[PDB]
Amino acid sequence: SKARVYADVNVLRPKEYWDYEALTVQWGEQDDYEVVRKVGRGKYSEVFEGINVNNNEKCIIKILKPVKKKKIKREIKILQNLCGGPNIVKLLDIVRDQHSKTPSLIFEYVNNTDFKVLYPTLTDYDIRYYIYELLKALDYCHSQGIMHRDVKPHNVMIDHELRKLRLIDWGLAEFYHPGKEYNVRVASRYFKGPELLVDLQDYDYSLDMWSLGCMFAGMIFRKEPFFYGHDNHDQLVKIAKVLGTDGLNVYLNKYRIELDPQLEALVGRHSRKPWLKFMNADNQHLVSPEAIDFLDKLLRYDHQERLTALEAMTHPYFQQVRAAE
Ligand SMILES: O=C1c2c(O)cccc2C(=O)c2c([N+](=O)[O-])ccc(O)c21
Repeated sequence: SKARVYADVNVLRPKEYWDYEALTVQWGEQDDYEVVRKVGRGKYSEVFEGINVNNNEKCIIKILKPVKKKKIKREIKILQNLCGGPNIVKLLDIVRDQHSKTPSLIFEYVNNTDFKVLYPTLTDYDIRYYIYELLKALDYCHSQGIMHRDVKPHNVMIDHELRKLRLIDWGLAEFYHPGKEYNVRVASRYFKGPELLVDLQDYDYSLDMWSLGCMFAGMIFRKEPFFYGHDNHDQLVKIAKVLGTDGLNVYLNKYRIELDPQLEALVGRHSRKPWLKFMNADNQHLVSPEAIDFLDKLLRYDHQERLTALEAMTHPYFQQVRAAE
């Protein structure tokens, strides 16, 4: 399997562009940035609102937790390659603690409101507007030969007051190379695409389109997360319970995938549950036929069937957003 778009981006660009292992970090000055307050955390890092001492400009300080040198060069290279793209967080500097050599990635300041409190207040139009903004970021990174591999609400910072969006945490991102077999242990469980759940290693940019689909479904249906599986095995079951097993079987045979006996047993046999079956008094104001058609074209078992970020942006669902632009 290969991407249906941007497949040769890294094939045509010089080795230095994607050969991140050959990167030699130009460490800046650790004293230039001061922590002001913590604002977040993850299994791989701690994030603080900071201040650039030279210009007293606010910034974001991401202190990385101990991890392999390769992974750190990877995140840095991708950040340097995407800097300046639409809605892509901007890496401003890279410093390290002299004594322990703990790395810190310095970014432009980003204002944010946790999705569990922001999302409930979004209007039908806000949702169209912000998803469109996210799609710009995804079409861009894909056009540059990179898969984010961890699209989820937590990684989409939004400054609702200024209606500004940024795609963050490129710590799991990778460069796409035709035919390469990647690690399937990426993204977050509720947003893992079927390819990751059934061990299809030669996946591509389309992976992010499933994750986006899950996020979108949660937003219009007010059911977060939309696919709530306890572990990887269960994650596929919850998915099968909605899209139906027939579609799953067509998919597995096309890619010659062997489902683990145990897992196959858990999935079972299920009919498809129409999207409208998910509409209720709490989400009726956000569910529209255009929203359903868009979502339907994203959540497909077969990754080659999903809409590309570029295709997604032209769907009539975003008509007024484009018109506004
Ligand atoms: O990784 C990031 C991150 C980044 O890579 C670039 C800019 C901002 C953030 C960020 O803000 C953030 C937060 N958080 O919301 O506090 C929580 C967990 C994270 O892993 C991050």
